[PDB]
Amino acid sequence: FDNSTYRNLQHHEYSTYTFLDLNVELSKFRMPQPSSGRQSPRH
Amino acid sequence: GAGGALFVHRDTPENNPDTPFDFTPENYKRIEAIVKNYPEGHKAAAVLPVLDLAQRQNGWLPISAMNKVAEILQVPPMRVYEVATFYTMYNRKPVGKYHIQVCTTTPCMLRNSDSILEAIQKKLGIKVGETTPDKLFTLIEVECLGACVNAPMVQINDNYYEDLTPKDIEEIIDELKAGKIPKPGPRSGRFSCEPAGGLTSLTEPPKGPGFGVQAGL
Amino acid sequence: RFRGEHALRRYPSGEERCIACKLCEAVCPAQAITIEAEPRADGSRRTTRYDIDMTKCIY
Amino acid sequence: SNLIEVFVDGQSVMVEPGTTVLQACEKVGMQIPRFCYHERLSVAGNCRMCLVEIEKAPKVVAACAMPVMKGWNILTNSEKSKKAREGVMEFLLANHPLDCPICDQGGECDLQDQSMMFGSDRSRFLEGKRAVEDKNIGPLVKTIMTRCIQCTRCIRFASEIAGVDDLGTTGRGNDMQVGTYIEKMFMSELSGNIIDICPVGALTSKPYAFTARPWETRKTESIDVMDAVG
Amino acid sequence: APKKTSFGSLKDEDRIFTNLYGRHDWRLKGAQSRGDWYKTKEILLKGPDWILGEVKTSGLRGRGGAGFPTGLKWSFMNKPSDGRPKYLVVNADEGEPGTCKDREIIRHDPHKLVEGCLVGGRAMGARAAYIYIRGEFYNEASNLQVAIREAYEAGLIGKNACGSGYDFDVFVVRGAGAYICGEETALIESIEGKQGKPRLKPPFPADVGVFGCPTTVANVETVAVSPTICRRGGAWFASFGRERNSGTKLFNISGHVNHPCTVEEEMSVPLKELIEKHAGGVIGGWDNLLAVIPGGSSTPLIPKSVCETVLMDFDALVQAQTGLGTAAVIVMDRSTDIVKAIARLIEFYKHESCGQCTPCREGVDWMNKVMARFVKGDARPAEIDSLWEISKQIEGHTICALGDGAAWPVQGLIRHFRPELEERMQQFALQHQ
Ligand SMILES: NC(=O)C1=CN([C@@H]2O[C@H](COP(=O)(O)OP(=O)(O)OC[C@H]3O[C@@H](n4cnc5c(N)ncnc54)[C@H](O)[C@@H]3O)[C@@H](O)[C@H]2O)C=CC1
Ligand SMILES: Cc1cc2nc3c(=O)[nH]c(=O)nc-3n(C[C@H](O)[C@H](O)[C@H](O)COP(=O)(O)O)c2cc1C
Ligand code: SF4
Ligand code: SF4
Ligand code: SF4
Ligand code: SF4
Ligand code: FES
Ligand code: FES
Ligand SMILES: [Mg+2]
Repeated sequence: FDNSTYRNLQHHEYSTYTFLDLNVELSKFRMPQPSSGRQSPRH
Repeated sequence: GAGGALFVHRDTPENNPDTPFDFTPENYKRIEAIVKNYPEGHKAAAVLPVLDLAQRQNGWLPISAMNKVAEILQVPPMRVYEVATFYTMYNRKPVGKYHIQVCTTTPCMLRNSDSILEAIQKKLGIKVGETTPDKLFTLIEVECLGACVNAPMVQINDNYYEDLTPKDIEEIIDELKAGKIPKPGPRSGRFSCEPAGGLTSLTEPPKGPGFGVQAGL
Repeated sequence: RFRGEHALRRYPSGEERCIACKLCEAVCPAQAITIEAEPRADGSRRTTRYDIDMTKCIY
Repeated sequence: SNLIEVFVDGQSVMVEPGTTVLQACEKVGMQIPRFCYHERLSVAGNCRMCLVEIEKAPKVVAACAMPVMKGWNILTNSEKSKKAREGVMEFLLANHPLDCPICDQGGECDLQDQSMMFGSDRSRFLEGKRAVEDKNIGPLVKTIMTRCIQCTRCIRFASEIAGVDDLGTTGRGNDMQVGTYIEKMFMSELSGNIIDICPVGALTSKPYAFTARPWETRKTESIDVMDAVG
Repeated sequence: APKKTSFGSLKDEDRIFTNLYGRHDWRLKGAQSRGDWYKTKEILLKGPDWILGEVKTSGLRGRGGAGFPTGLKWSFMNKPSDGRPKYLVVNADEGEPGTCKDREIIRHDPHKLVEGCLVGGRAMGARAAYIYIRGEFYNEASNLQVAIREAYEAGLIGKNACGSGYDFDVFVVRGAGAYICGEETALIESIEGKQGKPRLKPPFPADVGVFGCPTTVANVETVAVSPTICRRGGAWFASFGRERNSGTKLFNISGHVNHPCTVEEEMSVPLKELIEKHAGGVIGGWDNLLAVIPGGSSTPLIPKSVCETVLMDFDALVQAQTGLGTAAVIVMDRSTDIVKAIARLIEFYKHESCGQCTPCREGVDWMNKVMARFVKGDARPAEIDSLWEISKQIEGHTICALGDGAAWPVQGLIRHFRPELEERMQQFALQHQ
């Protein structure tokens, strides 16, 4: 057990598209979205 | 004081509706993933991220980029203009390769933020609004960035550099010029939001699962 | 403070001071002032008619 | 039936559910001051000129948006309401240009009239005033945006009545400006109506500019013959 | 024995955020070894009523700054479905100067936030959770997304979310540099692709919220403490702090202190004890202290005479005419220009106003100009009462509480440091004539 080490070093490797890449990967587990019945409020 | 940036658009040879802009196919896949997050019939909710994605591909936001986002999301272009002019992280003008944003709000100003500002100004030879002729740096002052404890702090292209001293910001600028990237975080042997010495709390080993669970659970 | 014959004045540049607001016409107790206005060739707000009937005016 | 009883200055009135404080005050013949509320547009609630005091309530409510509650007592002439109106009028006049003699809205200004009826008679503002650049939205609507009080009536009318989304607000804070953000012409068969709903000289008639004052005009009520609507 | 009197010394066994300093593994494995995601299925199966009752008896109040009772506010969404989906929105904007708690929670304890999202959504009957995180917190947002990814893979969220039978999704949406978007209605508008402008209330988000659907907005700190409260019980959380001020709190002590930091502490700890133990005291000694803003820039400041004996809870600070706010302590010693600090805060508010309503849009800029003149001394003593009246005209007359938070610091400065203002004016007049 060590409490003198900072382990949060992963973000030192995060690129420009890391957040969006994670969003793309997570798009697979999502539940189907609900619908309001229109394509848009202007439809 | 005053913002300085204008909130009308005048066409220029470098920024007009015919300025070439289009998403890359990977960016289109990311756009599909972003759009699928929101309920059907409310695709306009994707204006905020997708616009940012455009800025993440081009560097700034030309008028043609806003038009492309509006056409993709089937939103009136004036709505995208409203969003782009409202939020301060959207770049409606080209910036340098490294956007240096130093906090000058009261918690950061109390810990000598002006010293960091003048050190950056004297190292780069630019003022608080200008871009270096090499187009590598652009220095501006921003409000609180949420790292007040680690004041003075700066932000460079999604990286926080905190606990800054004039020599420290000079060496960070030198490292960024030489083609390297600097390690983000505190720059005073802290690497956390912890007290600068002693660790007054959170020293015992963390308790295991189910330590304090109540009866009947 | 003496009140005599009326006059329309200019700015030191030689431009007229009157902007055709029609406040003097609205306040005139004898309805002695008649004003017509239009945008000038340079877009300035100026009168095209400014009459004072001096036999109506109570000075 | 479904009507609920409310009180305006202690006077009882029966109103439908969902009726706002402003409409309940209108039932007894009282007109609450307004700048952003138009009964044919969507409720905005930004001008804050309609703030009134509800009895036994420490906070004034926006009468144009707040529905009445059963048993409420609207106090339209209390000290709190008058002071709220005076403060809002002061804030609206802080940055307004001293343009009344050259403004076409001169004798027809809701800002002027509500300043005389509900505001103070003096200024304690000792700073410089903001000034914004003008927009060109065509040959019919003259645009002087320094007179704008940011009531967003034109935006709501264009979006909802005219069916066009060309008008909006760019920037934020004291620097928020109403316009198109690009050189665009706001042409529609109903465009000129934005001159009528704009309470100030920020939007005026270009063909009508400087020609007349409202007190000298004679009004004749007639019918239009340019089409078959009448 | 009940009704304690000397609060402010709690051990590590009673700290919810055990990885506040990021000295341990922030990923799923570390959180699981730290007690996270434990008996979540049982808590979900207990039902929304049991979770709402635990939160109600816990005495938890909103950690975003307003201190509204969390149990009643979450129970506001206990209505039967009307055909619209229900959503829980987590406020991770963290725009208040001096406040850095939510950043640490997101970056070092993200699975705590995810589990809190699941538990709160189950209590509210919500269908999914939208976490509106600050745009400048890119790395924190990416860490949160990694945590959500490994929670989806482990089956801790998503379809059935557990061996539970409840479907729940967690989405992360990033803002773009707007402090006003911290406001719940402004946040909701910013999620829907509009300008971050607050809505009028009523309607409340529980009736008409995001996408026009019933919504509950809770800050990251409030949501995170939910699963720990459920597991340990409401009575355990109520055992800390004074009555109506239950539980623990994260404090960001910054400014003129020897060791600025953030720390978990008991609610009713005295300010002097907190500053001198955790932050290392004021540079130059406690007698060097000039002023302290206890709850971020939106709270009025208090002088040394009041700070030496004030408790750090809601009612205690309200009695001191300042308020707890976000529990973000900003300390200034006798070596600072207090008028300049207040002027900088007012300039911040001038730059953060959305401009929707007249009182904020005009009067905050007016106050900024008047305060900038006060800093030099250009003005006259008769303008201090004028500025007080201007602030009173702004306060309570806006759509949103940004006007209140811009007015209160000016009122505090006028109330406690008027002689400094008048002396500055006198010096300016003497040296200018
Ligand atoms: N954490 C941060 O970064 C910041 C925090 N703040 C704090 O925000 C505070 C003011 O925020 P407000 O939301 O305007 O206070 P508020 O009292 O009006 O509302 C607080 C919460 O309780 C809910 N609520 C209140 N009354 C309700 C009712 N009758 N029915 C249903 N729900 C109700 C509201 O929906 C809201 O979510 C300030 O005291 C400030 O300290 C301000 C800036 C930044
Ligand atoms: C101008 C303004 C900015 C705010 N910013 C935040 C914020 O960044 N984070 C937050 O949790 N609350 C913020 N709040 C307070 C929100 O109203 C609060 O989060 C919401 O009411 C629910 O918070 P709760 O869970 O503590 O009750 C802000 C309020 C105002 C008026
Ligand atoms: S119209 Fe009459 S009052 Fe107005 S500027 Fe001309 S002379 Fe003066
Ligand atoms: S808009 Fe009204 S107050 Fe402003 S200059 Fe025109 S008439 Fe005067
Ligand atoms: S131009 Fe007129 S109608 Fe449009 S927002 Fe300004 S004051 Fe309102
Ligand atoms: S008080 Fe300020 S920030 Fe809040 S809605 Fe009004 S103008 Fe916008
Ligand atoms: S004041 Fe600089 S990060 Fe908040
Ligand atoms: S008329 Fe109600 S706020 Fe404008
Ligand atoms: Mg008009």
